[PDB]
Amino acid sequence: GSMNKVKVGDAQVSYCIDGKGPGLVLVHGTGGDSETNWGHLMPALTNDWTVVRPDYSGSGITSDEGKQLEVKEIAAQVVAAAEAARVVPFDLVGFALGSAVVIAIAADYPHLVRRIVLLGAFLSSRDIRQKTQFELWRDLIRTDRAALSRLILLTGFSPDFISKQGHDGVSVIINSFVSEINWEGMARQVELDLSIDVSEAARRIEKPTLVIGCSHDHIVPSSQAKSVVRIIRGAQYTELHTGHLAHIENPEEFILLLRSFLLSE
Repeated sequence: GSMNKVKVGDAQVSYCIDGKGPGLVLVHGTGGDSETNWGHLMPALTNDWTVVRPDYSGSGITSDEGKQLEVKEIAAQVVAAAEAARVVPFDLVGFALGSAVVIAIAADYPHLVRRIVLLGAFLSSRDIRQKTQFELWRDLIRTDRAALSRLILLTGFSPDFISKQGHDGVSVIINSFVSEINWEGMARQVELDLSIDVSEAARRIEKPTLVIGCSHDHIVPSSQAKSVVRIIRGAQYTELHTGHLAHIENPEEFILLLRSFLLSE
């Protein structure tokens, strides 16, 4: 594999390339990065795709000048990494905020994109539940990151999954959030969660689209994913019985959906 960089305006965009085959671009969500969201899946992907994992502003070792985020700029970062990796045309997979970024890329760069998969997806955080939630996340990043780390555990994984991890396993998860999240970057990403609205982009998409909702999702409730499906022409819906962090809780079922939707003729 390789770690690489591409300059995109004021940003030095870090991205991973691994594998061989047609292009698969994986786009992380809020507070996530290429490693924490996808690293554990890699052995099950890299024999079928050339997998490209960019870290957009606020995540990983990607560097920039600290400006407030804009979805078009973030989309351009992902696209620059994919083009530098020479994986055009590619399939796109987005998680949560990264699903809104993938909706922007599929709408505005149609010639680069074959099929898309949107996990834990939303169009905006206009809904009162989401506005309340991400304003709470904003506040806790500023005042109490230990509290937010426990909030994300409790709202981001299914109860039964947490129980299965035990004391030691939950301690690792919590400690990894506290010690490995780029908190200032995550703060910028939460502000984008609050302001983003890719509804108009979604109406412009002309690509095969799979939207994966999560039955227990208490960060991006599955009603949000169903709203994405209604606006994207021909989009298909499927559900994983997990909390928000489906790709962590049920990596195998997630990989099987990617294969079903993307490796099919």
